[PDB]
Amino acid sequence: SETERTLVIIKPDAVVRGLIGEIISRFEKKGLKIVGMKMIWIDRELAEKHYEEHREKPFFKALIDYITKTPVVVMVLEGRYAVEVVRKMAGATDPKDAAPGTIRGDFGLEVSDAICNVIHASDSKESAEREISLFFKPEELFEYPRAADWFYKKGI
Amino acid sequence: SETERTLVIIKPDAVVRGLIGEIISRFEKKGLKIVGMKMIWIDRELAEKHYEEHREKPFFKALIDYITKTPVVVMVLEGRYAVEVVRKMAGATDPKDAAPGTIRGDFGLEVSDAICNVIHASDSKESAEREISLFFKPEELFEYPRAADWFYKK
Amino acid sequence: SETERTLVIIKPDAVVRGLIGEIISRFEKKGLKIVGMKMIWIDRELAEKHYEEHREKPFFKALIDYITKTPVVVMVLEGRYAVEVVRKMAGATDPKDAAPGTIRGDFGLEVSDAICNVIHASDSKESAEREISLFFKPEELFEYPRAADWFYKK
Amino acid sequence: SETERTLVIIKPDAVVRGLIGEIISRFEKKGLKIVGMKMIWIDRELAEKHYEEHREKPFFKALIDYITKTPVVVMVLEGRYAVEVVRKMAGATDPKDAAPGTIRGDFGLEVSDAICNVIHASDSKESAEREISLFFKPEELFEYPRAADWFYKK
Amino acid sequence: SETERTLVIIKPDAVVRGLIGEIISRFEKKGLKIVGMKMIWIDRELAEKHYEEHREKPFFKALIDYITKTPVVVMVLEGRYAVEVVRKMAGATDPKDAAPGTIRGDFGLEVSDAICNVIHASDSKESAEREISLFFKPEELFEYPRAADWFYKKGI
Amino acid sequence: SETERTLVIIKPDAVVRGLIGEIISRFEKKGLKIVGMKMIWIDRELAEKHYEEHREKPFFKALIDYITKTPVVVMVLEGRYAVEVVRKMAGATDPKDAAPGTIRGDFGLEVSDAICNVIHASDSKESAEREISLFFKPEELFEYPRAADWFYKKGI
Ligand SMILES: Nc1ncnc2c1ncn2[C@@H]1O[C@H](COP(=O)(O)OP(=O)(O)O)[C@@H](O)[C@H]1O
Ligand SMILES: Nc1ncnc2c1ncn2[C@@H]1O[C@H](COP(=O)(O)OP(=O)(O)O)[C@@H](O)[C@H]1O
Ligand SMILES: Nc1ncnc2c1ncn2[C@@H]1O[C@H](COP(=O)(O)OP(=O)(O)O)[C@@H](O)[C@H]1O
Ligand SMILES: [Cl-]
Ligand SMILES: [Cl-]
Ligand SMILES: [Cl-]
Ligand SMILES: [Cl-]
Ligand SMILES: [Cl-]
Ligand SMILES: [Cl-]
Ligand SMILES: [Cl-]
Ligand SMILES: [Cl-]
Ligand SMILES: [Cl-]
Ligand SMILES: [Cl-]
Ligand SMILES: [Cl-]
Ligand SMILES: [Cl-]
Ligand SMILES: [Mg+2]
Ligand SMILES: [Mg+2]
Ligand SMILES: [Mg+2]
Repeated sequence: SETERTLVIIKPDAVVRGLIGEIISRFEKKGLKIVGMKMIWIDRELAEKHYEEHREKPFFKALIDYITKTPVVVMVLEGRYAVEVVRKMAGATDPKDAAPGTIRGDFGLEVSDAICNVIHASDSKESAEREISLFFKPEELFEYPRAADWFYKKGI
Repeated sequence: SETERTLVIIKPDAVVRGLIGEIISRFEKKGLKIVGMKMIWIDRELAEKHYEEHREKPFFKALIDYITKTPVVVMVLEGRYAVEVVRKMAGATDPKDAAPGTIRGDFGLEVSDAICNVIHASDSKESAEREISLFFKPEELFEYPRAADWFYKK
Repeated sequence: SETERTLVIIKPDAVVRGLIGEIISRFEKKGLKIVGMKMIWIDRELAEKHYEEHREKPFFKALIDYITKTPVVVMVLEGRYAVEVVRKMAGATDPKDAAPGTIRGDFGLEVSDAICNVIHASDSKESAEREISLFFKPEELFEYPRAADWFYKK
Repeated sequence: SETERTLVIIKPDAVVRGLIGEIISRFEKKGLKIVGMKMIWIDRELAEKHYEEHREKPFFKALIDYITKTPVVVMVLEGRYAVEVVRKMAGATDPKDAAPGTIRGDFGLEVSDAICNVIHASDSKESAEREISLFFKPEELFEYPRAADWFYKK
Repeated sequence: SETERTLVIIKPDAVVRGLIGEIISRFEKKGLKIVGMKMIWIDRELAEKHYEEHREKPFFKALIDYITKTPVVVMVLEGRYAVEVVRKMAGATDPKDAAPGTIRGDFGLEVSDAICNVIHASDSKESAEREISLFFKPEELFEYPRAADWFYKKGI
Repeated sequence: SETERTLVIIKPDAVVRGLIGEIISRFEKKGLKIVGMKMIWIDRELAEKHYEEHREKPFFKALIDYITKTPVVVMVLEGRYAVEVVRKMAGATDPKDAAPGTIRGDFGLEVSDAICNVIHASDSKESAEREISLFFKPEELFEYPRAADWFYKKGI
């Protein structure tokens, strides 16, 4: 199955700037399905867990202050090769490097002690699975049809 | 006290058509704050609690089927006179009657045995209170600053 | 029978300014279905047939010149109460009078010897029938499903 | 003489929130012409001249603080009945009262000790004249063709 | 003359999803001129003719079912180097590979038995001429000025 | 300081086509700050000064006629690495080559005797300084906070 799920976090800079809907519309427009979503306020413990791979890096602390600065919207996107697709849609990590057309390329630039880059997107299928489990319980993820789902069915 | 909170439900028809982001952006652009939000799939019991006032109407059952058809996004919006403002933004109950510019006016039209109208909005501060308590726990509602909040203070 | 068809003409002024896509998207977003559509250049004879009701008005000639000025896009839209809905979406005949949110309200203003107002919309089911027969053959009108058609059925 | 000019001020609240381009595009899309425009920071003396009619109102001081809070974009728009049209596009003075579709309706809501409403628009041809003379010299206003100007001539 | 014409087909997935206007707006915004356009329902015979170059390929049949699934909107775009430009605007054949900013990059992803990719765009000047002739008669293509045409005239 | 200022000129083709607001919105959306802006009608003398580096090139004259054809909107953009960022946002000099997503990629294509390309963007920090000084007096450039400025402050 080419169908997979990735985790997206609309970071504090996007929420504060009122970019939630515009970010969501890009995924819906692409044809990606939102199977799970909710606004939460990430606490230090969960933040460090999500970014446990950066535990031993200089910028770590700035990154924690950042993702926990205000509530965020975490969501699970479902679709064909969603992980690489959503990663492509996100753009380069540093928004100034992200190309015009991507989420970071159009909405990101300014930074604090952390490289504020609009959203988070699972980098691999493996990370996707770990991160989705860290923010969502099975009961929060749903299976339902989007309008055009019928159109793509593999013949008879 | 002009700042109030209202409960909005992005109904199954909007979720299916991929209109969640567009509806949300209208509120963010208005200056309204999202203090709570989550995708959930409402069951008949909860749906009937939310729509209690319509239990004696002919269209009740079709309304419950409709609101429970697929997942929805329930959210709480905060801002100056949020309740009447969101209701103003929503438009007439029957999409064909909603004026261009409103959410129901621009996105709604087609119906089933229920009058599909994109979103739900609390009709009073009292109703919003009741509706928010049905879908959220205080721990799911947040107090934080939006970018321009400082511009209006003092 | 709430499903009806209406004839819309994206007038020369909209075609020239590159507003075809924006006008079409408003209908698609409303939930209306495009069952027919083609770019054509109307000649005086056909233009006068379409505008028969105005043959005795002072602005008739300028209206024919206007509608035949450049190519236009004629199209048929299908949906619940399509006729009154599209008319609602269009707005007042004179763009300066059309409310913000409507197509004439947002895109129209400037005029010539004719009141240039972006698009034309049938004013009744009877008129739509007549107007569609003027521009299309049954073979140019289609019956097919739009993505969310299933959501409203049964 | 239907072509007129009106003075619009994109107020501090719109400049701060990054709404300058969106407000301008609404006018360009309507068919209105920008014949003058510049970002400036109004001082109390000039602000009070612009708002002379309100010197005896309770909210005067807060209005001057507001309009002089940060830089603004003052601009002159030209077009058929520009004054009433822009006022129509702006919407009710109090954003909560402005209808969806209007600039104040879509972008305004929150207030301070002043009713923050995104933009200012001359209320008459006479007022526009006065207001334009306050912010521009004839050398800052231009006469040039917009892309579709030819479509409406002759 | 740098001015040329290419054929664009807003495939069934775009029509069904209500993306006709948004696709048209991108070309109009670019400055391209629509000289011909119409909604038709492509029959097997015409579809196989249009895609006669893929006649001897595996995916052929899936492609035919696809382009003939529902009505489509065929249109002729005119403008400076329109063929390469419109091809660039379209994005990579498989939507998941198309870059954010292109038509396939923003609107395409999911596939059926066919690689559903929003629109069709002539790949060469030669193909453009053959395809335009296959869908449009000379009487359906017009010559008229767009608003800003006067602005680009080559001095006196 | 990563913070810098670049000069942008919304050329005559953009003004005539009513693209001023859409071009401005892209920079505001990116997070760039407009510290100076005004509509002017560039005279030959100032135009040749701005493009003094192309004085000894063939296309020079066409370029002058172009930028002075109608009023333009000149503005000063402020933000982190604004010069390279705005240059990236602009796209390739010839609009047909600019990628979908950039300003020239989405709005530019047709040309006159000059390669009409929507806007001008300082190519270097050095050019930025010379050009900004050529169109703006210190009194026309302001320092004020944008809504989200507080969010990016470097911790305590
Ligand atoms: N007459 C009706 N027939 C079928 N469904 C209806 C009817 N009236 C309302 N509905 C549905 O029930 C919902 C709630 O009804 P009501 O509260 O009266 O409208 P509103 O959502 O504007 O407050 C409506 O939004 C619509 O989804
Ligand atoms: N008084 C007028 N002077 C010039 N042109 C007019 C006038 N009234 C209407 N028109 C033009 O004739 C068209 C058809 O007229 P009418 O059917 O009355 O308006 P509508 O298009 O809203 O149904 C109008 O859309 C406009 O293009
Ligand atoms: N009652 C009020 N209290 C505070 N501020 C107000 C009040 N009324 C108006 N204002 C502010 O003063 C501005 C000018 O007032 P007025 O001219 O009456 O409204 P308008 O801008 O719609 O012409 C309003 O746009 C708003 O910014
Ligand atoms: Cl990138
Ligand atoms: Cl869908
Ligand atoms: Cl309404
Ligand atoms: Cl804000
Ligand atoms: Cl109206
Ligand atoms: Cl649909
Ligand atoms: Cl209003
Ligand atoms: Cl124009
Ligand atoms: Cl690509
Ligand atoms: Cl044009
Ligand atoms: Cl580029
Ligand atoms: Cl900001
Ligand atoms: Mg109710
Ligand atoms: Mg009529
Ligand atoms: Mg006033």
